Amino acid sequence: ERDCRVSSFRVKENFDKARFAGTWYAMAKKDPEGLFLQDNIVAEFSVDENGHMSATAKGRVRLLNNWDVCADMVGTFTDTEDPAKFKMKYWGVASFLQKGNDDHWIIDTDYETFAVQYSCRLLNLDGTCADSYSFVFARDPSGFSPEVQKIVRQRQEELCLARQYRLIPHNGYCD
Ligand SMILES: CC1=C(/C=C/C(C)=C/C=C/C(C)=C/CO)C(C)(C)CCC1
Repeated sequence: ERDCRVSSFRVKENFDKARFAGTWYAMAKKDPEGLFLQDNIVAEFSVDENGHMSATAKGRVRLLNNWDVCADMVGTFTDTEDPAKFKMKYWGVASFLQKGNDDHWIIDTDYETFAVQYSCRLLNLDGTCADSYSFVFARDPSGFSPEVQKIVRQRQEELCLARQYRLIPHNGYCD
């Protein structure tokens, strides 16, 4: 079989938090259960002088009563024994936005053009993920390069998530 156990998933070696800092445009995503960022998603990663990584994220989202809003989210990352695996505590500027603590894994990135992120929120008893999400980020809010598309596809197929992503519009609803 292709291994879909979360524990077997390869992640970015020698992940470099400082290099990852800056603006990342979410170009594609795979959604988890329940409420989630819908579109117009742009993240801003930062790393302080003590190496603590954090990020803000903007995106459009509809609230359980379908109502629409621009979310301003904030996340702070706790390092683990794996440099590419973090715990991300997050919340919104607005009190009504979802809060939580998610795995945040950098599956792959070249720091200059793309990144593939992943989070499993719930393990199946067989070790596969029961509830995941994943972002494909770009430094440039255009399309990738065929060459980069290939690499992202391979990563997506490592996560057992190939063919489960949707393209994300950007049209300044948030600005
Ligand atoms: C914080 C943040 C992230 C996740 C945001 C999430 C999970 C938003 C969910 C918002 C909801 C459900 C709002 C409605 O109440 C990602 C991974 C983009 C990276 C940058 C920082």
